[PDB]
Amino acid sequence: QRSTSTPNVH
Amino acid sequence: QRSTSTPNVH
Amino acid sequence: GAMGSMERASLIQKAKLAEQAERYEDMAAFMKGAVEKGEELSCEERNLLSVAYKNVVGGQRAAWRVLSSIEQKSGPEVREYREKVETELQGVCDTVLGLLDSHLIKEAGDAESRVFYLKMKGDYYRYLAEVATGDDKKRIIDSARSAYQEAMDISKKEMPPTNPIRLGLALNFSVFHYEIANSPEEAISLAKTTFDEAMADLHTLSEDSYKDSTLIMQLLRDNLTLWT
Amino acid sequence: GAMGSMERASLIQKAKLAEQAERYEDMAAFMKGAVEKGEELSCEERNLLSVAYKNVVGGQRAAWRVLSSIEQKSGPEVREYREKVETELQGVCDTVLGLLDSHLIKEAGDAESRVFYLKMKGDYYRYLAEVATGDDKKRIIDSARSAYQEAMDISKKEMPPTNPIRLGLALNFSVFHYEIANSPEEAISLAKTTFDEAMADLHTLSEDSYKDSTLIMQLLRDNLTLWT
Ligand SMILES: *CC(=O)NCC1CCN(S(=O)(=O)c2ccc(C(F)(F)F)c(F)c2)CC1
Ligand SMILES: *CC(=O)NCC1CCN(S(=O)(=O)c2ccc(C(F)(F)F)c(F)c2)CC1
Ligand SMILES: [Cl-]
Ligand SMILES: [Cl-]
Ligand SMILES: [Cl-]
Ligand SMILES: [Cl-]
Ligand SMILES: [Mg+2]
Ligand SMILES: [Mg+2]
Ligand SMILES: [Mg+2]
Ligand SMILES: [Mg+2]
Ligand SMILES: [Mg+2]
Ligand SMILES: [Mg+2]
Repeated sequence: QRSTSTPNVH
Repeated sequence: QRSTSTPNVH
Repeated sequence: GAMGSMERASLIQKAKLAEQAERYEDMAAFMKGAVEKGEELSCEERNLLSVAYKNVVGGQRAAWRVLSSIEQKSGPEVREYREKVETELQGVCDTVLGLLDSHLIKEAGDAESRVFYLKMKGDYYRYLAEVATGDDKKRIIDSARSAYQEAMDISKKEMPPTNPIRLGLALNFSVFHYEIANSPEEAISLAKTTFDEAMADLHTLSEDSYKDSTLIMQLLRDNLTLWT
Repeated sequence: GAMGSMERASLIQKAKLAEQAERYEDMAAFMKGAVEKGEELSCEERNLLSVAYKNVVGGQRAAWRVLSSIEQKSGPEVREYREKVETELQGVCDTVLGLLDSHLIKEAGDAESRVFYLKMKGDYYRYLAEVATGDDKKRIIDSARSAYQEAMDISKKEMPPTNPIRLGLALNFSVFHYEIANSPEEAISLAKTTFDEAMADLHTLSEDSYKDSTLIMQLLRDNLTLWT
């Protein structure tokens, strides 16, 4: 699994 | 609901 | 064109990479290049071409319907932006129709192939009819009906009733009847006889395509339930 | 530019239509036009800009990783097509970084705004570092680290520890540490102190953004579980 970054949501 | 047409799958 | 210097096999191979990468504009550009080499397409290549342009035009249609609904529910900004998306969608449809007429639809070849290209002509005129209005409109509706009907005639003569091109064509022609031509009865009548004839000759399902066939049969049944 | 004749308010309004239509290239073009009018962006407008370019560059990154994996697991076609996608991704990152440097990052204004633009600079240098190799690479990694670190300093001075720009910045800086800089310890140390300090000062959650804050806190916790 890649690390999770800030998602592109409101 | 709109009518369903041929889907874009394999 | 931009693809003119690349070998046909490399264009096909890159279309498959683009499909895997979900770059469907690229995939459609690659398959346009491959068509323009002037050789006929195999079934696999036809599937690449179909998937690519349908993905591109499907996102345009979805965007158009979103803007069109905002426009109806109401400054010039929404109309202007809807018109921009509309113009791009018509450009993609004109490109597909140009390829079909310049290169793909020929007098001979696979009846399988002839039916598929005529169906694809009907589909992309139908996508133009979704956004058309004036003298453009009835002209466009008639080219769609004509191409579908010619495809119907060949398919009923040359293909079993479970064949997936025959089924998908009949499903799409019936959507044309219901959504474009305002013929609810024809749409119900075509979808019913298509489903019933597929079931009556269920034994003709092909080992390499039966899952496509049964999927279309279910979609015919879904439209009949929605339409009744 | 293509947007130069359109009023700023119409550009903002069309960016919102494009978001609703999921036309994220269009939305990014509209927000580039709006930035180039030379006025600062509000929080809502900054969100439009962020969402648009992240959507465009995210699909490019996903395509690049698909092609890059096919390339590694193995004709010139895969490398050629991967290089084409790479070039397009770098073009989008250069565009974002140009806007930030030409227009958005200024000495004054909202500390909120300054931190967000510096974080965005760090992100898009990090996206370049994902595909870089040579003299380009360590140069790019250092510009990313520098921008993040400057954003960190301001955020710790000027924003509470639950603020979502502060949190999202710290989350992204820790991804930089883990995935780009090969510093697993720093990534774990930053993510831990960020989560713990957010929880210790949980009372600072804002009424209009607490769902963003708690979402980032959970993502920090997810990375810590994956990294331990
Ligand atoms: C041999 C050959 O021509 N193959 C390629 C074409 C087959 C027919 N289709 S289609 O009629 O557009 C179509 C598409 C999808 C489906 C399915 F499986 F239901 F999703 C279908 F049945 C028929 C184009 C490619
Ligand atoms: C006031 C203001 O500047 N608003 C716009 C920006 C806020 C910060 N973000 S972000 O740091 O990229 C970000 C994005 C998504 C999320 C969330 F909610 F978790 F999904 C977040 F917390 C922070 C850009 C817009
Ligand atoms: Cl427009
Ligand atoms: Cl006949
Ligand atoms: Cl290429
Ligand atoms: Cl300091
Ligand atoms: Mg060739
Ligand atoms: Mg009114
Ligand atoms: Mg128009
Ligand atoms: Mg203006
Ligand atoms: Mg080998
Ligand atoms: Mg390169």
